[PDB]
Amino acid sequence: AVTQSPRSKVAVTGGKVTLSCHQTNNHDYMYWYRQDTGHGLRLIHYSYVADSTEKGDIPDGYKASRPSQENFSLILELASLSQTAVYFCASSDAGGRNTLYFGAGTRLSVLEDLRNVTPPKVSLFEPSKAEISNKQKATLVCLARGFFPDHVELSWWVNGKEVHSGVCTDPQAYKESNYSYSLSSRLRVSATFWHNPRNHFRCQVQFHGLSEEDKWPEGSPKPVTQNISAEAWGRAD
Amino acid sequence: KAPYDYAPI
Amino acid sequence: QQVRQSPQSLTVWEGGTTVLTCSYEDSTFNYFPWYQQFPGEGPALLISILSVSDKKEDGRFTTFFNKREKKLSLHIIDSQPGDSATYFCAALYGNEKITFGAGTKLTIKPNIQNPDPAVYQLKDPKSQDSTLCLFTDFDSQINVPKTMESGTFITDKCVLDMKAMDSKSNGAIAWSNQTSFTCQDIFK
Amino acid sequence: GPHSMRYFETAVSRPGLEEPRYISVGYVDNKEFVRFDSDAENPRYEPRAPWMEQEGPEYWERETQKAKGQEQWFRVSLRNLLGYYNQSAGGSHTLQQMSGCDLGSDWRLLRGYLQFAYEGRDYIALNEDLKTWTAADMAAQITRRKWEQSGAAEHYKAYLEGECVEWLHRYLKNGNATLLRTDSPKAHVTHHPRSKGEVTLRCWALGFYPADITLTWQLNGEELTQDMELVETRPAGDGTFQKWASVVVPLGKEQNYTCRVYHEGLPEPLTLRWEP
Amino acid sequence: QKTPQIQVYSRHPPENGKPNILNCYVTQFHPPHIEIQMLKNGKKIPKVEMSDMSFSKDWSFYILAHTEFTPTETDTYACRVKHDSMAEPKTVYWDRDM
Repeated sequence: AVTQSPRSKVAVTGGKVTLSCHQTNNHDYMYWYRQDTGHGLRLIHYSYVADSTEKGDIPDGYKASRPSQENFSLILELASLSQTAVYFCASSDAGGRNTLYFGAGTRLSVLEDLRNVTPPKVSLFEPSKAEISNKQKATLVCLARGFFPDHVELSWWVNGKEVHSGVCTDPQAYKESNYSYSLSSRLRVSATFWHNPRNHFRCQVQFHGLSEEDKWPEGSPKPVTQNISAEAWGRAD
Repeated sequence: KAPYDYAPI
Repeated sequence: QQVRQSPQSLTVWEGGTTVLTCSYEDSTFNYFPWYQQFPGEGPALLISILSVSDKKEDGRFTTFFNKREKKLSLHIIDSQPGDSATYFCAALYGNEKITFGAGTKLTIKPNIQNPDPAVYQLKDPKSQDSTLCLFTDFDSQINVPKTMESGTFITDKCVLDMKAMDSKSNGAIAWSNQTSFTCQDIFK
Repeated sequence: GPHSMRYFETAVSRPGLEEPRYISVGYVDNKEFVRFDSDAENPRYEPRAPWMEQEGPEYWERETQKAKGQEQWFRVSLRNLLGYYNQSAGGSHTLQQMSGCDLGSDWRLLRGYLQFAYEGRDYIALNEDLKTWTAADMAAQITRRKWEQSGAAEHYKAYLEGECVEWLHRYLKNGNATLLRTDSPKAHVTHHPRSKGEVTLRCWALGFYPADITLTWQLNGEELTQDMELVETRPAGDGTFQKWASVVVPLGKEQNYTCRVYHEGLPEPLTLRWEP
Repeated sequence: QKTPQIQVYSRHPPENGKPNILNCYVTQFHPPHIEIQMLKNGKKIPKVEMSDMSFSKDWSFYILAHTEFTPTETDTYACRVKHDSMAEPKTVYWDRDM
């Protein structure tokens, strides 16, 4: 396995950032790659042995550290706006033709001012009576608004269990203003399923903001990473 | 040209 | 850059056959792995082929290698929704480090058989008067309008599939901050 | 007749702070033509025969990058081997590889080779089918399964049937007037009393190239099979070789014995005798 | 593990008084770590050139040591080899008839 930590990171410009990778594959080679708006795997740094590293194609702005066989870290000493991107770690047995095994990615957003970090308001809009009557189906719509940056994952939970069937979530957040994004999703079930009051529906938005290592002053709520949900029960009323 | 080994021993 | 991969994004109809192509500059490159990347995940090796072969077949995926054109391709037959991902061709010689192309993001969107377009207004019960508009069950060839008004927002077509039975449908959502906004006009 | 290419590779771990030394030597028809040595000031592949001067800088640069990759492969492999055999960490250990191809006059692959030894003992080898492996001991069984699982044989088969064959072809064409060169042996017989009424006749061949040669002693038209000492062919140090063969004979009969010398460079096998 | 085989001999036919090259060819050894000295009357010769090391198809290593020398009638020359295969070093003296 190749596991990266953290999953998402928000950092201030000129702040230090460390992205961590742990691999359980007993592999000697490790790599850090950069991906931009979903395109490219550009090698930043790699390492074939437990205490040294080598430059990749785009090493500028990044250092790398290999403290152990299992561990390879990427270091941004003075984070810049240009380093906002998704970062992937990988391992391989011996380099060359050996298969690269990747982690799941770490999204980094670098901002001038962390007071702009804001969690979403999450709203659940209930099905139209006209849809139910005319199509015997019930579409619920979840709207997440007013969040920044765009580090959100939206999921649907029916009767306590996540569902994927009958769901479509926007692949990309809609930017409404400089510091405010919105995202929508819909879940469609049968009219009869919606009409059953035993059925519980929940939209969950995982927001990635600040971590508990970020300091926050005394007054206002800290915009931390958190799950925010809206819910509704089925009804025959 | 020289060989190149794949999976390590 | 040694590995050229276009286009940036491609859509093909469910059940059709996707052809993804790449070209390379270094004629000595002799190993050609393709990696597949699903949204929210890392890339994973999909299929690979050596210079000595013309093709490698695995299930519905086939890689072709064309030494003289310096072209690779990946064919997916019976293209289905679960195949929509970013596909990276790659290339190297010998034991040299892998070079990745920029990746092509593939959309497999279904062929909606009998479209019954309708627009609905939905309410948020935890609000005074917050509503939004749902445009649903419309044709796959339709062009969902983008917003002409500041304060109002319209989403891209989003395809769902109620696998419970065989019910797939196109949908789009619109919401607004305008005082007199109705769903009647917003989607026409 | 046949032609061959081989690469002979050695990595040797050292107990101190130094990484293992890795040396690779290439051979075409048993003649060294390239060498890489990690101990050099600027480690890189270097030409070791004149005709290799034909290759451009990309050839040397990319072969050098390949060696650097191999060097790491051997490091990883050596550490794995320590674990497989539960060996202690303060020692020295040797991993070697031989790879290459034999060709026909028609340029068909006759046989491919890819094999390894650890501590001077056979470890694992790709069979003549270029698809299956023969593992020599328990540790090699681990390697065998890893390589069966990852399909390593297909990659080696591709190299041995393609690149090995194609590059050997190119090297032979480039080294044509250079590979054909020969130096004939110059021979003579010396006479060494050692007597219980006996003498050693020693037949010498000197200054010859290539190293392949056959020396025979005979008496009255019969080859002498037994009681005949034959030293391993040895380099003079100037690119030529030397050899001798001796027989012990009765004092008074020395003139009855003749030595024959067979070598490529000769127009005809040499025949000679002790000439007092 | 394999014991080194050793040959000591001159490049050119030896004519005592005439400068020449003395060779020490060591073969058939494993492991490759080996220590080789050339001697004149039991004393280490300082200018000794070692060829690159190579190995044979049986995995065993071989190497050629040499030095310039002018043989005389009474001066003895030898090659002294230390290797893990052997309890003690082996010394092989130059014989001009071999």
